[PDB]
Amino acid sequence: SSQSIPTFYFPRGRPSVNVDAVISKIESTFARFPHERATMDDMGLVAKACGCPLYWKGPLFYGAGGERTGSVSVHKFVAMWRKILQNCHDDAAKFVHLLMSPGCNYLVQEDFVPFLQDVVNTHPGLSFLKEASEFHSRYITTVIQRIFYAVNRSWSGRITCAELRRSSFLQNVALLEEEADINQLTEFFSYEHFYVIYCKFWELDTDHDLLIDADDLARHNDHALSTKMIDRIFSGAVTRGRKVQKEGKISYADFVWFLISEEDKKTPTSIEYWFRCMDLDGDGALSMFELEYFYEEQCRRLDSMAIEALPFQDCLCQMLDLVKPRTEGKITLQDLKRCKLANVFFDTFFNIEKY
Amino acid sequence: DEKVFTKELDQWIEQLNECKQLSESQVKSLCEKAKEILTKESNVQEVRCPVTVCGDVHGQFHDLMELFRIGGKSPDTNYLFMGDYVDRGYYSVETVTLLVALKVRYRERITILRGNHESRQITQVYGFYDECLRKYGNANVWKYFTDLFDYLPLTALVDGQIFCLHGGLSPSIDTLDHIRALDRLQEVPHEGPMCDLLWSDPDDRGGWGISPRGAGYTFGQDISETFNHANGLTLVSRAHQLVMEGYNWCHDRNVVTIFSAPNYCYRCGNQAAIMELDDTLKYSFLQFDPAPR
Amino acid sequence: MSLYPIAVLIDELRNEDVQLRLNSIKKLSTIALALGVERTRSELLPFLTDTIYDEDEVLLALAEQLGTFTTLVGGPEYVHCLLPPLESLATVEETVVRDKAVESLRAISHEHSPSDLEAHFVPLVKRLAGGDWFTSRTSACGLFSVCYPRVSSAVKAELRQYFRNLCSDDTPMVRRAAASKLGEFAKVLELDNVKSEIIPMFSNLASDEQDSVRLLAVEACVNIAQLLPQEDLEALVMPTLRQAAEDKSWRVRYMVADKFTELQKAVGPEITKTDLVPAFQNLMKDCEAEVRAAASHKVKEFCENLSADCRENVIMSQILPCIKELVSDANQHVKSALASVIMGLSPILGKDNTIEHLLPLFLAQLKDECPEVRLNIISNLDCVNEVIGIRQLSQSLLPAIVELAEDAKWRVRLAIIEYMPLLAGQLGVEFFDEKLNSLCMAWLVDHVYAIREAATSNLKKLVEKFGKEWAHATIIPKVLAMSGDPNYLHRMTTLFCINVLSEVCGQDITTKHMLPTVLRMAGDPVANVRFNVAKSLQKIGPILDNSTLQSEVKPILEKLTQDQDVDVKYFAQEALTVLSLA
Ligand SMILES: [Ca+2]
Ligand SMILES: [Ca+2]
Ligand SMILES: [Mn+2]
Ligand SMILES: [Mn+2]
Repeated sequence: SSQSIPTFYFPRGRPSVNVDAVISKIESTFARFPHERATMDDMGLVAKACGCPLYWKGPLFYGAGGERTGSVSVHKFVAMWRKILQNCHDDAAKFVHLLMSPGCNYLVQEDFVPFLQDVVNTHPGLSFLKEASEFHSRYITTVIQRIFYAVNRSWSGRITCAELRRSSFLQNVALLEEEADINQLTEFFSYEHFYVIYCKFWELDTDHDLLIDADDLARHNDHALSTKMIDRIFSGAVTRGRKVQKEGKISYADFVWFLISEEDKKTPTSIEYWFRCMDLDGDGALSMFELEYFYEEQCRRLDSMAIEALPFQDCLCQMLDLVKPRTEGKITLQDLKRCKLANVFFDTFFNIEKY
Repeated sequence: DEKVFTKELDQWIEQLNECKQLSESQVKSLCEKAKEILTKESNVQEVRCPVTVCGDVHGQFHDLMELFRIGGKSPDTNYLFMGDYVDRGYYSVETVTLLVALKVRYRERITILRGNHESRQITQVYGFYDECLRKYGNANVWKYFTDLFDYLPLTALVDGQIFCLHGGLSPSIDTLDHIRALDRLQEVPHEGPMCDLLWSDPDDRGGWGISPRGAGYTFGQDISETFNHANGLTLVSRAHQLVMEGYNWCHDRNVVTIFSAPNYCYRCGNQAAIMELDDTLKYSFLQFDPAPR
Repeated sequence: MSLYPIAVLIDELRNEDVQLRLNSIKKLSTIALALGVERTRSELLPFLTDTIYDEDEVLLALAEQLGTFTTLVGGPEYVHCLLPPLESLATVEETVVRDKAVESLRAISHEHSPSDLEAHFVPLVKRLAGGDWFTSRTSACGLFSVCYPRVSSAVKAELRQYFRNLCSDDTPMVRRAAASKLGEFAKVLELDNVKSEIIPMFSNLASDEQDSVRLLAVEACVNIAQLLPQEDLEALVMPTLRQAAEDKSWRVRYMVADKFTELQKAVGPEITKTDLVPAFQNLMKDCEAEVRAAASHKVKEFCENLSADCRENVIMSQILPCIKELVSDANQHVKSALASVIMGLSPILGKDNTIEHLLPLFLAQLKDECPEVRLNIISNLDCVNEVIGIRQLSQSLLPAIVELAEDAKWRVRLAIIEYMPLLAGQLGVEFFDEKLNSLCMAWLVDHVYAIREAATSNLKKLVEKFGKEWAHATIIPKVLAMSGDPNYLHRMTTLFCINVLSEVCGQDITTKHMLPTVLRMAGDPVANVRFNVAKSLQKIGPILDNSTLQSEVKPILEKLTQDQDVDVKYFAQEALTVLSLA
């Protein structure tokens, strides 16, 4: 059984690759440069010799401490890429081990900043953004949120090799060189998406404190969302620690998550987000009590608007038809995901934009 | 050989009865077989009594189950459905694929006719397209059913005497032979006799008149009677219009409207009904409320 | 142990097909056993710890398996290596797996030595209790009770501190989670800590702004009562229970009515006498119907538990007045709730007061205009049935049964039908035959098939109570006559009736007195009946003798296989082949 079941657990991984051929290509490339020291301008060529997509150039330069003096030496560059190659047998592992804080083995929001700083300074479609500025910094925050929204499906603050492997993120890093219109990469890096998100935030945050409150958020989309839903964003259901509940204030970062969830509610993250908000007691089911608590306010608003509001009991029957819950009289998160109509369910209980 | 498919088909029916869709290519196979049967039926389908007549179901699958608890299980009781299987409800898929499964299993025990909603153009807006999409990654299932819908017969004639019809009468048609001469194998036109059959309504007005719904005509008692006497019919049986009582007689019982979807779209508050025609073609109605959840 | 398919199972753990992963998870116990303790630690758990499944069924299964693993990792000394996977599971987005994760952790705790709890299990709970997401602090709550007993004084104190923070958390979901676990945590504390530490926590939670949190205080009120000496109750618990009773939120008043019996049992007949009974009256005349209904449902259980010395008198002077009111009550759920348990009070009062005070109430609820009320009475006379004659009441029950049996809503009809066999048993065959047979016969031709269907299966139920001779005597002649109904729906019912009856009626009666009818119906002009004749011969063939099958049955089937109609041909073929006459 030592034989018949060979070892299936690998701390690191498995694979094959010629590490010396690559050290060599790096070496000849670095020999083109004054004092065999690569400058940030030179790192396209070095990224390519490493066998990496162009836009790993920032992380690579950073990884070898090149940002310290404005240039890195061939011996130091080789030393660390060597260690990567020896220990990281796939793209996702390599990228983590480049950006990560030592010991960690996971990526945190700030770890992505040197990467994104380079995308902004370098990519054709973001030339107008180069300047150190407000829109410069805010685009960076936004994209990081979008990375985490899609990749970090556990909601821990920590993007993991596994999660990275499972996402499409590194394919978008790849596509950056091929696509000069950044808007084409709609999944994380789109500027036009970020422009919408930021202008939506900017118009509410009138004191420009970069912090927004229940009153401010209530003004979004002409108070399209219900008040009971709004006060729920500040409850602890979708933000970390004690701060938000204490101060009744969310950051821009948090508003990005809110807004992306409002934009599209079919999404597995969005469904988790809104479910968290609706499960008032946290028991993992949406009891009829919890539903009626929201629907009563939809009703008064439909009334204000002189519309016949479908009575709760007739509504509950429609909702239970729409989501096809696995166990009778208990709406769970899983049921909501299976049904494909989560968004109509959610809108029915806390949104009035139709019309 | 045939027995293998007979039991394959029995399980499809068992499964659908648990509100569980068949797969994209099970659906594709069911539809090729149904075309083959339907292409043989005439535009005016000879149907023999006894038989239970029903109208609009519009995807309310749990209420269709309720209908069978009232009228009995197919094939034990014979059925005639007058269309509008699809759109509006959440289970238009499960709903149609059952009824056509039944048709394929029991040629002679069930008749299905075309409603205005078994149309490419209407299903694209009133929900059946989007449902198909949600439920099967692409548009083929919808394409398989809407091709099938073209083969559904327009009218039925129960025992040379009762005329079954989704919509109503047409000023382009005076006789049943006028109807049998039509070419049904096409999408429903925006105007014409085929359109009228599946879109017209009865009226308190006299003679013809334009439909308030954008297609087909309206018609009054005078029209009903002329047409019935001309064709030797006791009665015109039809669907299409919500009636609050489930069924509704008019034109001095030359016309009855049967609507079989209770509490239509969870709002309208009506009852549903079906009409039983016994062994000697005598009528009888059963009204029902929606199934509890 | 052929190792290869095991090694496949291990491989399949990371397959795209959910049901293969599921199957391998479910077999983790086999995998670990085949690769032996050593490697299940060093490879299996880490491998397993590293996987994501966006799938409930699988994550559950995983957490279930892990709870049972302590042998398969080499026993007590090694259990602490099951904590890392159960932590992440105690963290996941889905409550169901988070619950199951902690269920497993609790089972596992009993195998940790004391030292192992202090060293590993406790650090785990602290991490959870300090967690960033409420989700995680929620799970922490379930874990204090199960480690607290066997650790040191100095560590007990920390668990008390960490629990106290959880109760004070700035996020209600966590306070609700602590509230739900307060009682169970108290059961393991020392009494002087229950007094100085638990009671205050109990108190604040009881007056928390969220009723979600407050309504869990009544269950806590129970557990604290059972933990305390009755001489300390009034002082520490009752002010809080009394707050709960006239609490602003109906959902928390509902909880106390709903838990009234366990309170009583817990609180001691003394205080029950003085404090509960009055509280119980206000619940019965509560402004909110759901709370009146909840209390109405507890009338029996509560009355039957008072100490026999005050029992009879307080029922009569204090409870029954409130019952009188609740029979006339505007709400139907309230009435019918009472109706399902009202009559179970006659044992407790003796036939004396039962006739004077209760019998008028049973009767009013028989003629109530709401069916759920009548049905609840009709289906719960078993208790008084013996204490008084059922023969007394028969004169009253009949009017009411006849109404229900012929009601215009078929689900009402369906309901009385489902109760018929019991009623027939309680009133005896003589009364059944005199008065109720006509009703059961009627149903077989009811306009709704669901009712015909229920009625035909009701017949089988009756034959079992009353035997096959009664069936041939009173039932079969009328069942068979229906084969001349001009309506085919009704003719099929004859065949459906014969289908069930042959199960209970035995070969003689089936052969002589039902089969002739089936065979004759093969000439029916409507195909639906013909093909059901074939189906019916298939269904009853087994009770017949090979003589009959050969001589009478086979010719008929063979004739139906050459019938004009496609379905009679098909089902006649099927009757032949499953009866081995082909
Ligand atoms: Ca601000
Ligand atoms: Ca809940
Ligand atoms: Mn319609
Ligand atoms: Mn229509």
